[PDB]
Amino acid sequence: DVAPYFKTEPGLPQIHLEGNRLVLTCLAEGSWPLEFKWIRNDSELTTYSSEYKYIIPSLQKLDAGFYRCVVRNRMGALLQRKSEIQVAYMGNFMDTDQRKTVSQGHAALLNLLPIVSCPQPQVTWFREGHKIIPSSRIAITLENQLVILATTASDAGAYYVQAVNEKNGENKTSPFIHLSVARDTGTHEAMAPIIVVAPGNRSVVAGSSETTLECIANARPVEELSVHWKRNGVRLTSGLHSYGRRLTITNPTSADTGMYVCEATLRGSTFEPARARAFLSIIEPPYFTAEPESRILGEVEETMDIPCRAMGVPLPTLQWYKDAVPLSKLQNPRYKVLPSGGLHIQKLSPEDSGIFQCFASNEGGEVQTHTYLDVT
Repeated sequence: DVAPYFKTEPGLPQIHLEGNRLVLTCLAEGSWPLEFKWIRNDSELTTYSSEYKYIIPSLQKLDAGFYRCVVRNRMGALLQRKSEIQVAYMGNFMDTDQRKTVSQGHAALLNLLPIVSCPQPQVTWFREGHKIIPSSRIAITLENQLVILATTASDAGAYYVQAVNEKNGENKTSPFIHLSVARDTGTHEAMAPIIVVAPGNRSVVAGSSETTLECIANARPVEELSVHWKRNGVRLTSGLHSYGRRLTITNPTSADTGMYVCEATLRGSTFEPARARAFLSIIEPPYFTAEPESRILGEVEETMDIPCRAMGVPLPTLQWYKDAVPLSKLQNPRYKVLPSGGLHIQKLSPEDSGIFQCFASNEGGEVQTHTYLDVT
């Protein structure tokens, strides 16, 4: 009379190479007979058997997904926490050149040519065999876009990238972006600061090691451009990188949350500074504030309340299962999920015996609790 339980749990996401072997194991204990089956995303890959492992001899791209095992015995069935399986690959660039024109003095934003890859590739920008290096007038964004500030006639040319997949070592060369610069054939005058890449908003899971905001401005003469960051009106003097364009917040906590301001100034000018706001927030993963007892006894025809309550930021959503089947699919009229969390069962039936499982989740993660209900 021991309900199934897991001896071990799956851990962090894993990236695997195409062509490699994947082994998943479902290690559980409990009364005889323990049987197992496997799920990927929301499809069952196998039917119940005594086999406790799932093996893919040679991984392909669309083996990537979320894998769960289910363990059952005569008492009920229990759904395991998900394993996230990612498969490394690198596609090809389209073999067609692009064209782009920019008016002199304005920033040229050159996007990374489209390529599908897991993980995202490391990128190097080139023109005519020479690497394009970040500088006071050249920025490469966190999403590997090339930004040329205060463009001059000399910036015209054929730009391309070499992309490398860090996990499988593959490298690809893109076609060209042919950048034309339309010259200003008048006297060059100062150009006011303008934000060309704004930092936007950022949400991080509590405990994160670092997060980085990015703000890129144009002005002319670009040598007189300054980009600074402010927090509560005061200029920040830590976490600064890339000519003021990046602000790294290390081990962000609740003290760090709220608004940050990027401010771009043209020195020697009386232009108003350009400003952009960024908001940092923290996701707090779910935790239970109420779990049911591990075992509950009910009498037939009576009612049953199975508690489940969880906290987190944002407030976690709860999902119930009975014997590894979601209540949303069972559509049992007698099972009432209470908005605040618990499950209320009207008129207990012998069929209600089994394992009830409550999952709590938000963007920061998922936790689970369960009970074995014995109806007599």
